[PDB]
Amino acid sequence: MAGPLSGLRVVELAGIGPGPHAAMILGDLGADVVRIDRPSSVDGISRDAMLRNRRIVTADLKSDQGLELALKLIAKADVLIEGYRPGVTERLGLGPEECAKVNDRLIYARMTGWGQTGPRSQQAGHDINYISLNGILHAIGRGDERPVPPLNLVGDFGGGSMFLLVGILAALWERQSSGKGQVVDAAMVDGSSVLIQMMWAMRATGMWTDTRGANMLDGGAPYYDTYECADGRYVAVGAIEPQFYAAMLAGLGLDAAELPPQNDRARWPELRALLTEAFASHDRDHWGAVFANSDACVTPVLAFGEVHNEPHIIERNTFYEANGGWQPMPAPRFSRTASSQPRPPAATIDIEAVLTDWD
Amino acid sequence: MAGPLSGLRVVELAGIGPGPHAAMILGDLGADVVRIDRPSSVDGISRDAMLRNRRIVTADLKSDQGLELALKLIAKADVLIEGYRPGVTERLGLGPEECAKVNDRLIYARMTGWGQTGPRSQQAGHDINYISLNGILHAIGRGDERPVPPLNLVGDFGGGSMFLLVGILAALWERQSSGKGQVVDAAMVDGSSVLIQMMWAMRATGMWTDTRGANMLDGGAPYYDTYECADGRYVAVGAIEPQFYAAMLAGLGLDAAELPPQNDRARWPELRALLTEAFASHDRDHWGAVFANSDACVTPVLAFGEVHNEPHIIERNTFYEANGGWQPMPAPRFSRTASSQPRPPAATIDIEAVLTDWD
Ligand SMILES: COc1ccc2ccc([C@H](C)C(=O)SCCNC(=O)CCNC(=O)[C@@H](O)C(C)(C)COP(=O)(O)OP(=O)(O)OC[C@H]3O[C@@H](n4cnc5c(N)ncnc54)[C@H](O)[C@@H]3OP(=O)(O)O)cc2c1
Ligand SMILES: COc1ccc2ccc([C@H](C)C(=O)SCCNC(=O)CCNC(=O)[C@@H](O)C(C)(C)COP(=O)(O)OP(=O)(O)OC[C@H]3O[C@@H](n4cnc5c(N)ncnc54)[C@H](O)[C@@H]3OP(=O)(O)O)cc2c1
Repeated sequence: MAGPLSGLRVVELAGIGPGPHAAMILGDLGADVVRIDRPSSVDGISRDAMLRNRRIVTADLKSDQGLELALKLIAKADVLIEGYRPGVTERLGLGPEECAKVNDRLIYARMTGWGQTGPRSQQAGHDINYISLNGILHAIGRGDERPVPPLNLVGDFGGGSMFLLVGILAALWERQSSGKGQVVDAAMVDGSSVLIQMMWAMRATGMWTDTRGANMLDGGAPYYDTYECADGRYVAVGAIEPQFYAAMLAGLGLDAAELPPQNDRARWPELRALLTEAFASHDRDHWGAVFANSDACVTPVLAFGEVHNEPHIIERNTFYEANGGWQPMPAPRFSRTASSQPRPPAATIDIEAVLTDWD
Repeated sequence: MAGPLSGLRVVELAGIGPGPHAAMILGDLGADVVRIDRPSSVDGISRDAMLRNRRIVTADLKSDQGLELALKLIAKADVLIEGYRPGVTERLGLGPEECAKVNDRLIYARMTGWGQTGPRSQQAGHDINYISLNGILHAIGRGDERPVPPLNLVGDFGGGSMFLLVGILAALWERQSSGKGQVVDAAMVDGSSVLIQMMWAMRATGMWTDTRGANMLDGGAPYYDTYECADGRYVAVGAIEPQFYAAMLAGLGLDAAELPPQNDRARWPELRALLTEAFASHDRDHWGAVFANSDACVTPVLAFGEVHNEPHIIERNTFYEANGGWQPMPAPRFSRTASSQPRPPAATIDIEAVLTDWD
C-alpha cells in the first residue's frame, strides 16, 4: 500500500461528515482502513466517493457477536474513529475504557461537534450549528444581509476532520515514546475556533470588527473580493500588498492618481465603484489572460464543471477521473513515499476475512 | 512542555498565513518551535497571538553567518516549515538538498498556494485566489449575488495549514520505520480540494449543482440556513434529518400538513417564506431558549464579542483570556498528554542560546 501511512491500521465506526472524511484521508495516505457499518445500511457498492480507500464490513454492534468481532478488530488496530454522540460507544461496550482493556496502544479518536461534556453535548447539530456558537458564521457574508454558510467546509472539515487527523497523528508520535495510546477529543466547536485564530488575533489588536462585510478579508476591502465581469462571470481579487495592487491597477487601465488610496477605508465606496466599473468592462477570460503570470492576484472564479479545463489544475494532477466525476487526488504530497490513486468503494467483506488478513 | 508533541523540534522560516498557523498548532501541542524572522521586521514583543508557543530569533538569511546559524538549527531539528515561493529557500542555500546534507532525518515542509511547479507556481496570491481556481469560491454565497469569500478559512487554514500538519505528522510516522525524512509539498489549491471532497462526491451522484444558492449545504435549503429574528439577530437552522426538521417545525408552531415537503426543491421559496415569518416573530434569545436540549438543530448565531458569555463555551474552556482578549485553547484535546495554556509571544532571543539548549 502506497504512501507515508503504509502499515497504519484503522477501524472506523461508520458515521457522517468529519469521521468519514478523516478516515478517507488516512486511507488516501496509505493507511489500512476498515469501516464497520450496520447491516441495515450495507446494500451494494457505495456510490459515495468519500468512502474510497476502505474495506467495508457489516456488524450489528448491539448484538453480542457484533460487539465481540468489533473488539477483535480494535484489538489488532492502531486507531479507532467514532463520531456518534457522547455515551454511544460506552453503551455499545466499545467505549475508551473497554478498548483500553483489549489494546492499550489504541488511539481512540472521538469526532463530535459540541464535545464530550457540557450543556449542548447531547444536542443534534450540523456544521452550521457548531460555527454559529463560536462567532464564525456571523462573520461570513455581505453586511446588508444575513450570514451565509461557507458550505460545511469550516466546521465539518477544516475545524473537524482535520483536527481529528492532527490529534490521531500527534498521538501516534506520542505513542513512540510511551508505548501507550490515548483518547483524542476532537470537537468542531474547538477545532473551528483554532481554525479562525487569526481573526481572534486581529480582533485583539483592533484590526477586525464584529461588523460583517467591513474587514480586510470578509469582502469589505475592494482589493479582497470578487467582481462581476462583462459576461456575468466573476474574478477574484486578492491584492493585499501594495505592489500587487499597483500591478492590478495597471492591468485594469486605472491610474493610481485618479483613485482614492488603497487603504483609505472612508473612501472604499468610491474605490469599489471604480474597480467595479473597470472589471465590468471585459469578460472573465479577458481578465484571466491579461493577468496570467502576474502578481496582480486576480484569478478567474471557476465553477466546479470548468475546473478540469484549467492548465494549472491539469498539470499538477490535482484531480483524477472516477465513475462520471472528477475527484481530488490525495493531499498533501510526499517526495519519497508518494500516495497512489485512491481505490474506489469496494463491495463488502466478511469481518472474519479481515481478522485473518490482520493475523 | 505539555502535550503529545513534547520533544518535537521545529524550525519555522517566518512567512504569513498558513505556515505560521501550522507552526502555532505544533507549538500548541507541545512542540519546540523556533521561528527565524529577519532583523528588520522585529521591535518589541510581537502583538500577533498567532506567534504564541514560539521562540523568535532573527537572522539575515542572506548573510553567510545567518545561513550558517540556520543550518545549525535545522541540523538539530525534526521539521522545517517554509512558506515562500518555490525556489526561494534553494537560493538561500536552505533548500531540501542542502538540509538533507546536514540532517537526512528532517521533515521538509513546504507551504504554498499553487504548488512547487506548474504555470501558476510563481504567481503571488492569497486564499481568495487559490479557492477561485478549484470551484470552491464559486459555490459560496447567495444565488443572486457575486461569490463571497469565507474569510481566509478554507485556503489558508482548512485546506492549507491543516494539510501541512497532516503531512508533517504523517511523515514523522513514516520516518519511525524508514529512518529518513522527506519533503512535504502542501499546496492550498490541493488541500482545499480534498477539503471539499464531499461536494465532488455529491456532484458525481447528481446531488450537487454548480448553481450557487441551490444546494443542501450552501444556504439554498430552507432547513440549512440562517434566519433573521425579531430583534435583527440571527439563528442558524441545520435540521437536515427529517426527525430533527419535524422537531424544529413543532417548536416554530408550524403544522407540517400546511407546509410543502421538506425536500421539494421547487417549493423551497415558499417553504422559506413560511419559516422566515415564523422565526421573525421572536428574538434570537427566545429561540435559543425554546430549542435548548432539542434535536431541532437551531442555534443562536453569536458575534465574536458574545462568545465569552455562552455557557457551553465557558464550561468547556474553548477559550482563555490573554493579551487584549480571548483566544482559542489548543485543539484537539488529549486524555493523557494534555496540552497546556499557550505561552504568549516571546521576546526575541539569541540564536546561539537556542543552539546551546539543543546541543
Ligand atoms: C442524512 O444523510 C446525510 C449524509 C451525509 C451528510 C454529511 C454531512 C452532513 C452535515 C453538515 C453534517 O453536519 S455531518 C456532522 C453531524 N454531526 C456529528 O457528527 C456530531 C456528533 N454526532 C452527532 O451528534 C450525530 O450522531 C447526529 C447528530 C447525526 C445524531 O444522530 P443519531 O442518528 O441520533 O445517532 P447517534 O450518534 O446519537 O446514535 C447512533 C445510533 O446508532 C447505533 N449504531 C451505530 N452503529 C451501529 C451498528 N453497526 N449496529 C447497530 N447500532 C449501531 C448506536 O448504537 C446509536 O443507537 P442508540 O443511541 O439509539 O442506542 C449531513 C449529512 C447527511
Ligand atoms: C501584509 O500583511 C499581512 C499579514 C498577515 C496576512 C495573513 C493572510 C493573508 C492572506 C489571506 C494570505 O492568503 S496568506 C497566504 C499568502 N500566500 C502564500 O503564502 C503562498 C506562498 N507564498 C507566496 O506566494 C508569498 O511568498 C507571497 C505571495 C506573499 C510572495 O511575496 P514575496 O514577498 O515576493 O516573498 P517571496 O516568498 O517571493 O520571497 C520572500 C523573500 O524574503 C527573503 N527572506 C525570507 N526570510 C528572510 C530572512 N530571514 N532574511 C533575509 N531575507 C529573507 C527571501 O530570501 C526572499 O527573497 P527573494 O526576494 O530573493 O526571492 C495576508 C496577510 C497579510
